Amino acid sequence: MERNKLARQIIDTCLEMTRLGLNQGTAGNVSVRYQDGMLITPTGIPYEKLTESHIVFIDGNGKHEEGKLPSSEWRFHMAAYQSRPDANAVVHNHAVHCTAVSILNRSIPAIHFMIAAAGGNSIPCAPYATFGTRELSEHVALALKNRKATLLQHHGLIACEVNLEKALWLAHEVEVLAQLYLTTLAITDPVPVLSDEEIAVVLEKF
Amino acid sequence: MERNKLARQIIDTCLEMTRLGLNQGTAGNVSVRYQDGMLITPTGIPYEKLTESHIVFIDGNGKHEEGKLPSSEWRFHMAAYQSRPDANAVVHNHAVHCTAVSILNRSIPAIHFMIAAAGGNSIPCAPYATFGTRELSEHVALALKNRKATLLQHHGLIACEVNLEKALWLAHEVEVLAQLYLTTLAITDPVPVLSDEEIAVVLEKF
Amino acid sequence: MERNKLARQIIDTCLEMTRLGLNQGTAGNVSVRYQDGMLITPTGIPYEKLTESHIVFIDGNGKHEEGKLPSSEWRFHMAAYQSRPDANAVVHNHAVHCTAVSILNRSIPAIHFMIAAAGGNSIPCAPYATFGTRELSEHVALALKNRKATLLQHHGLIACEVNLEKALWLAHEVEVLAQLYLTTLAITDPVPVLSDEEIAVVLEKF
Amino acid sequence: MERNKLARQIIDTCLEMTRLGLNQGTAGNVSVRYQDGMLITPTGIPYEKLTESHIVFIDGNGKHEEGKLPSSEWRFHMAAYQSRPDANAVVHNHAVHCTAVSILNRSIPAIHFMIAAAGGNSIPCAPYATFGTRELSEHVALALKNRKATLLQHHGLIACEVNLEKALWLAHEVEVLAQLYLTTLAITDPVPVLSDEEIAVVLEKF
Ligand SMILES: [Zn+2]
Ligand SMILES: [Zn+2]
Ligand SMILES: [Zn+2]
Ligand SMILES: [Zn+2]
Repeated sequence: MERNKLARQIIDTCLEMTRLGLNQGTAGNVSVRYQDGMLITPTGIPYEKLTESHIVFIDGNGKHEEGKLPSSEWRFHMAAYQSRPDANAVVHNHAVHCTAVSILNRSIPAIHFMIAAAGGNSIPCAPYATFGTRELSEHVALALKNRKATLLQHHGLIACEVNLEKALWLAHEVEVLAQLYLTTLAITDPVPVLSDEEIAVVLEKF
Repeated sequence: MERNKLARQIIDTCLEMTRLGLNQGTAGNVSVRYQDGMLITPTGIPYEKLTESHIVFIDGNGKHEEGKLPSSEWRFHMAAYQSRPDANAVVHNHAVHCTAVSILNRSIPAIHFMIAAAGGNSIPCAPYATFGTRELSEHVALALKNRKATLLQHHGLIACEVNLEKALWLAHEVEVLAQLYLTTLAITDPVPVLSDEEIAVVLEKF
Repeated sequence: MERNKLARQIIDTCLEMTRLGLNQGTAGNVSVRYQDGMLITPTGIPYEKLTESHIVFIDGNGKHEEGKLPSSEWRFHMAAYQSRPDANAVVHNHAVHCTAVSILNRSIPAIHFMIAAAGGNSIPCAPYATFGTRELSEHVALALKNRKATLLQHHGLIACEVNLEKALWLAHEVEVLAQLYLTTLAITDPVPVLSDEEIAVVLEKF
Repeated sequence: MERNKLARQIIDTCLEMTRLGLNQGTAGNVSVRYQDGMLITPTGIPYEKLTESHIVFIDGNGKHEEGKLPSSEWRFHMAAYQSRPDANAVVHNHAVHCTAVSILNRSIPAIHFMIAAAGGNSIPCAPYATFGTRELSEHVALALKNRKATLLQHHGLIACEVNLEKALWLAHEVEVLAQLYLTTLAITDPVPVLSDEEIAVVLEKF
């Protein structure tokens, strides 16, 4: 539970996201809850040139470490932590299927029972606002009130969970649900869904 | 034909499924026929942290080993074994193309002659029922009466065969047929099929 | 130009086809022109368990080596060699995009100038006939009269060239053209094409 | 800033392009600004057989080194350098999504805010002209006047930037935008876009 271990895990999560096809280029950012704020990836540096010392600490007031530049999207990581006290890790990426659904501005409905992993019968899509702004942060905090993941219109995905391993797992599951949704929407609209009654049973079972 | 070899093979099949793109996250479960019951993967543990000792024995009465938690979908593995005496291995996964077809609730018709690998002129789609229930098990046992693989509505795929190698091979072939089906359904509906007469010739040749 | 080198190359081509995503399971078969007949992969054996001694010699009369079982599709390899004297290697696979186009029973028209690599302004699609039959062989020999590659209705692809390296390269290029065709056909039908006059210029330049 | 280092980087960029799924077969060509002309990949040689000595120097007059054959598409690399003085590296490939959009002859509109990486609110599509001709070069020089990347009708993509690392990164980002565009166009046409006012804010922020 010390900084160098948590930074190591952040880096490993970045690399694994790229392995899984969820992150291309420099698009993702990952953070963990730490002391009074968080540890987050820096802006600009390619994932594969990332060393432990590159990880940035931002306190609870938004002041970041001396000599480092945090991800340009750090504000919605801090909004996630303040909106969901149980969240200890946040994964953000621009995964292609999730992002295509965000362009249509649709929520993902209950086309598969694994949608319950995010907390309910849907994956919401928060309205567009310029990256890095307060307005974006507010939409995100509202979307995560009762869901562990949300799409961001014309942008990508945010997933949060109790640790990095589970946050990555959820993010990967939402990209699969997005891919299922787009593949079936091309054939039929609307796509068959499971009823609220059936999702209620699955949620209890989880 | 001893437990440690069979457990080793189960684990290798899990890893290979992930290699092939058939399994994401923690979704699949694999089993083999053993003594009076079966050996199956455990619930929860990520595939890459799986060791031989993690594999769970469930007898013919449904009693599982002390100190282990079997896959939460073990009941339809036991239903497969009871419905098909010739089956010695069962692979279950949530492969994306198969699962998208299961959302449409369609059987895969004979769009390619390799559909005969599963025993007939189609890959059926068994109706939805909550995972882990007796109701689900019954649909699966009925769908496998005359087929070696079946889709499961809003869920995924089950394939069974004489050994793990062949069961994985079949599962991969059904995911390819599913992908062929979705790709052509987006262009034309209905999709051209081979006649029953032609499938009858291919079945004899196999 | 001895047997063990050519067998080594066949095996390497099988492995590389799988690397490229052109071959799944046990579907492909590869051959090279040799002495009075050909060297071809065997039936059944998985690509990764293939050793030099597994490669099968079939003479010009169709008699195969003692103790080995040649690919079950060897007849259309022999038809390719007899129809195209310049062909020294044949690659056959069930690549997913090519096969989806073969299900629609469409030729691939000149949607990109690389279609000229196969010899003209199209990739034909030969009519369906049961695998391994004389009827299939005849369609293939007719389709390859003026083209180096052909789709096979409800089945897959055959590509031939002066050596294995070029035959694999062509097969991969046709799978890309197939993918381009399906992706654009989902959006608009018919798909824009280059005129015959423009393909004529590209053919001269190659 | 010597030739052997720059050639090494060109080769590494070729290999990485193939790693990323942007380049299949022998289709791409990469160059860097050097002395009075450029260093470019040769024609024909497969990427994996490329050694430092294979890289070709072409001066500012179009004269290439003795004993080497430059890429057959070198003219539009030289046109890019003359049209954009700030460009120091050029990546060209036939990436499948970009190329499918080029077949439709559509520009990619602002469906995601990362479109601003190429300089504006769109990725243009330059009209078709035979590869290697002066006519093609002219369309490319006009398309790159106010954009760092362009699609080429019925052909592929060109991206330019201050160094190879950034040029590859841009090329990969445009392939993602192309994939986003095709995936959403199959569902709805036209696809929702961000307004010019919103792209103007994102451009300032970058
Ligand atoms: Zn973002
Ligand atoms: Zn399941
Ligand atoms: Zn075949
Ligand atoms: Zn080109």
